[PDB]
Amino acid sequence: EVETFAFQAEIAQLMSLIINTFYSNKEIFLRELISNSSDALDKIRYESLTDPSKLDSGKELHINLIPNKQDRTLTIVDTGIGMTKADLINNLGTIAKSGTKAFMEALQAGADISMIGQFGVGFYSAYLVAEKVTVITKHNDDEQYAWESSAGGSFTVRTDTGEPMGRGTKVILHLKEDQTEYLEERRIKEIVKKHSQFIGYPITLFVEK
Ligand SMILES: CNC(=S)N[C@@H]1C[C@@H]2CC[C@H]1C2
Repeated sequence: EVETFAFQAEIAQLMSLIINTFYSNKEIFLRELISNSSDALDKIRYESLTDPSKLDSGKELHINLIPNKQDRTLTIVDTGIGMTKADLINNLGTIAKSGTKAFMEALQAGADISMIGQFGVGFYSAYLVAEKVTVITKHNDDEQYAWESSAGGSFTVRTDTGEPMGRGTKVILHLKEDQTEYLEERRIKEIVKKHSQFIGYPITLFVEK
């Protein structure tokens, strides 16, 4: 079922800093998640050039933004390369240790949280607006997995039994109560056009009721 892991001490520090620091420019989280999505889409497109079989799990390379007001969730779906089990628990956390160390020294020097992406740890800016983050992912060499955390120093991983994704990553943001503005269409449009206008993949914004 569900395995529980401790964050590395430095990543827990980062999440606590992002969660507790007073910083009003929260909308930068979307640019970071979209940029992470566009990087995962580049990687699968480059790999499929020398091996077209990597696209049997889906030829489309796009990003979907799905707001859900009934669940108070904002979901970022990309059909990129996805992540394996070792990526969730070990590989990506080892890379993020040096980026997090460099990010804290830059913050002590006068930098601000909006520059989190320049240090490779941009995903954690989801905790500017989310009380809990679910990450569903499927890589060609592994099974589908669900990653989840509410900060507090721990995260969980389980094998996902939901709808199969084919290939890619789905980030579900369970928004905090005062951040429901990022479920509105005109608001998401404003943030995309301002921060992600030149992404080289179709960004389709879903609408609701
Ligand atoms: C680019 N990915 C980063 S920065 N982090 C990883 C994504 C998932 C959440 C934490 C790990 C697993």
